Amino acid sequence: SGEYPTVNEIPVGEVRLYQIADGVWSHIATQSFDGAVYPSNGLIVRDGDELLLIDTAWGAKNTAALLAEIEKQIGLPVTRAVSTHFHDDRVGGVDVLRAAGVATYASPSTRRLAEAEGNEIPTHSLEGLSSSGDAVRFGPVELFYPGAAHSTDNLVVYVPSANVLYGGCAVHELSSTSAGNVADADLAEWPTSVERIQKHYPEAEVVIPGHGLPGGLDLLQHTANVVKAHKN
Ligand SMILES: CC(C)c1cccc2c(-c3ccc(C[S@@](C)(N)O)c(F)c3)c(C(=O)O)[nH]c12
Ligand SMILES: [Zn+2]
Ligand SMILES: [Zn+2]
Repeated sequence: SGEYPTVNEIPVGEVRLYQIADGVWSHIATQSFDGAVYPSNGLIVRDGDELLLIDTAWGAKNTAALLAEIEKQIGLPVTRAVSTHFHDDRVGGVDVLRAAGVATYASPSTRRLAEAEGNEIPTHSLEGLSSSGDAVRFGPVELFYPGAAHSTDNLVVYVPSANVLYGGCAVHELSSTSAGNVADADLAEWPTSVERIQKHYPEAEVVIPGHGLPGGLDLLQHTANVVKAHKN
């Protein structure tokens, strides 16, 4: 009822949306992995009379539920989606999106990693993002490659109209003490990549992590701290 959704408020198999700013929502869904249940976020950005989706809802049925929730709550068509790295919480559901007519996009690095992992593969390659510090425009957002962090391919997304920074899985929520699933991370480079984010987007007003609650700029330094505590 207005608080940021968690697993305890999302009915089984459903998705919730949360209004972040004018024309900006996050989407929240729950999934089980290796016997534990996790929340995950994505983003929705209004693009005139269409919508841009960032990240799937972590699985085929969750992503179908996401599309239905969007139609119920917003009622504008999702025409494009970007996945911000190759893990299932970002691409699992891309087949559902594609079959619904959504054009799906990711960097070439994410596409290669997804294919090699056996994960669903976005259709279209996003060039211009292969070097740390690169940025490109995509509809109403900027896509930025900060360098290796949670994964070597992770992208962040900035919504300039609202000063919303969607960090994806390179950014952790404030309540975290641990650094999440680091199987594919570069813990040594992650703080440098976070520093690049901080330098590029110093006016961000909302920071959204890939899992957990949004907050402010503090999420960036906090993420560096938790990653360093893990590495130690
Ligand atoms: C490879 C993908 C599909 C995957 C599977 C299972 C879990 C994760 C996580 C993850 C794990 C723990 C926390 C809470 S803590 C931060 N306190 O450690 C968490 F927030 C996330 C992440 C992630 O970190 O993105 N990915 C996961
Ligand atoms: Zn991941
Ligand atoms: Zn993640």
